[PDB]
Amino acid sequence: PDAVFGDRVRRFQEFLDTFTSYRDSVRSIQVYNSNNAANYNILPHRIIISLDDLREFDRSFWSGILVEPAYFIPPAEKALTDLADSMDDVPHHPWKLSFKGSFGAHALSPRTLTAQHLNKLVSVEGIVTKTSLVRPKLIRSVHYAAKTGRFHYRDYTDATTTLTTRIPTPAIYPTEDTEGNKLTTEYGYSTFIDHQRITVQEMPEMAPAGQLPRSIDVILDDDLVDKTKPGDRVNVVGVFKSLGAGGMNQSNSNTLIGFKTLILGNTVYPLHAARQMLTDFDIRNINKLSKKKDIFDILSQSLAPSIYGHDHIKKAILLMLMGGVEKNLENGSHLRGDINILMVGDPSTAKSQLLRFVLNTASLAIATTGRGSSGVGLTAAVTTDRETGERRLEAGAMVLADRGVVCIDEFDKMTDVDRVAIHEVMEQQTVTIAKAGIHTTLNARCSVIAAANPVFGQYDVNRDPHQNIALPDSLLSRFDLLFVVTDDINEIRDRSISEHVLRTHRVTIPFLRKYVQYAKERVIPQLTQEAINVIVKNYTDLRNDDNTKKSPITARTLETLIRLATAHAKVRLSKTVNKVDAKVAANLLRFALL
Amino acid sequence: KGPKYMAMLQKVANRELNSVIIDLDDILQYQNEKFLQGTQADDLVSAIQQNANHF
DNA sequence: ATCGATCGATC
DNA sequence: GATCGATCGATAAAGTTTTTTTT
Ligand SMILES: Nc1ncnc2c1ncn2[C@@H]1O[C@H](COP(=O)(O)OP(=O)(O)OP(=O)(O)O)[C@@H](O)[C@H]1O
Repeated sequence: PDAVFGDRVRRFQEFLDTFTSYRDSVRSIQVYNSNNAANYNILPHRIIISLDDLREFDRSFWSGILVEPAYFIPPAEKALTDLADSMDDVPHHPWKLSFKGSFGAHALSPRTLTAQHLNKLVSVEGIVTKTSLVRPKLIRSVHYAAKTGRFHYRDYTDATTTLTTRIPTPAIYPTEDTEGNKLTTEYGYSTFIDHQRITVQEMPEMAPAGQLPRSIDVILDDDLVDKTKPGDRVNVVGVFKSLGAGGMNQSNSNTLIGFKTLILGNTVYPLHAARQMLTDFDIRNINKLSKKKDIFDILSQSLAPSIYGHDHIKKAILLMLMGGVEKNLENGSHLRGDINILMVGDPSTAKSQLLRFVLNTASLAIATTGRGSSGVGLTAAVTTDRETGERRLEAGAMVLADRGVVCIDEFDKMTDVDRVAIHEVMEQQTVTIAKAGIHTTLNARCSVIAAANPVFGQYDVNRDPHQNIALPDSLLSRFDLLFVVTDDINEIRDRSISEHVLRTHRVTIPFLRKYVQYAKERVIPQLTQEAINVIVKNYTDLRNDDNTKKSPITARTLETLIRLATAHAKVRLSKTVNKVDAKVAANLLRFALL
Repeated sequence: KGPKYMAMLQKVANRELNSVIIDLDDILQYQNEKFLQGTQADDLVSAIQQNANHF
């Protein structure tokens, strides 16, 4: 390599000013790895070259990285490895790149392919839904002759070097080298690496409807494994690459494609459209916005700026979405620290409107729509052979609902399969099944949001208020709040309605989502010896006034009456259970029961 | 009651149990009482978990 | 990649 | 004509959730 190395050589003296600002960063991350591990009684090798600093004073060295990125990456590795030992070697893994920056119109949505930038750089976004296995793989073993006591050294290349077209080495353990020594190999002195195949869908909103969502796939490496949950808005960028032999294999390969498009990539980025950083300024404003004695009322009407009223409902959603704690019993069954509300209403009264705008501020809570299929909380042994001979229990919809919220529609308009499905997973936090394989108790902290319609028209006043839809009352007993939405005619109400549907054809949301996702990580009081005294007076009267009124209650309803006020103090962001929380919890039930 | 791992070696040759136990406390105390002898003694618990199967 | 069968060359 | 050696060709893979009428 003489002439193919001089521009590689010229880069080695060039970009040392580009990491004038990173030559500290490359060594400072590993001196504490030489100090955490030496004093136990941890980070990968990630070197974020900004594209700006390379673009700012180089053109020919820059232009090749977006035209022919197949001769130019093991240059930048080769300078980088010798600037690690020459920095630090005295205390007694090639430091590959990450390559973040901007790109200038390479946001190819994989519904579209390339015709010109094949084998180039490409930025790709979307959602992943495949999440296949994890499995190690060698790169190099170290043979050893026991007789004469001397080692050997051999590398085995694969489709993981990403750029060079190496002659493959399909050998597993080449034994008996040119000697008479029965060979050994110190596998602890060997080295290994892993693979993970994941397919990415299309974000199904900016793809115009003339096709179903397509998909491609990406092979990544050790640094970013177990990072992507199924259901994350991910952003990845790597090289484009074809492999395999096709079309001109030995015989009879007619009308068979032979170029598997792959991506060998880096820098998997989550996005939000957990990463929400905040300075001292905005964290102090929410302390200043924790100060007033009205913030539970201001946050209620600042949520859905299209619909009038229902402030009992509008407080309930924000009370539910932030959620309450579950103190797990030591050597005992934890109770239902989740909360599960329900709605029902005579039709076209926005009972389904507010169920889907919670999904925009979901904070990684992707819900379904409730289609009559088994798979709501199971797998039913879908394996697809897991690349020829492995069986996996691929999770349907409970790997996503953990510490999140879901919502489903048309409860009464289902078959019998979901009725036994929501039976177990409500009284029990988990599910366990051996469909065709093994029992496995995988856990899930989830909470439903319901919606249903009464069958017999406008009959919610002339008949029994209970037994009203006759879906099994085990679920009615396992839920608490059954709001009956009224739509009676008031001549000032509909007059006010008539203008608010006209002024919608043209204190804020991102501050709201930051508030709850900061208040999910602070303290939990649970304790005031007199706030617990007022609520039992506030229950035993209606425990004697349950059959003399419309609805009978149960003993588990007492666990609601702590749980609502428990999260109501989380709105206050205080380590004390106050007294004022035992007044909102009273009258909210008093509207749900009278 | 001398070399106790050799004492367990006697209770196997007469064929009543086929499991010896070469633990680490009989290696570190073997190195604790080799701390005072100022000679080059390489680390043992390293190599038996740097590459365990050659032991 | 390994094993078996067939063909060719040499003794 | 028979035996031995070398070269070329052939041989190994796996299943069990949606949907129809029907009782
Ligand atoms: N009570 C209401 N106040 C204000 N707007 C309303 C109300 N009810 C309906 N709307 C308007 O109706 C539109 C959509 O209503 P929506 O489709 O959610 O009814 P729905 O809840 O689906 O009824 P159902 O679930 O019975 O079909 C919204 O744009 C909303 O502005």
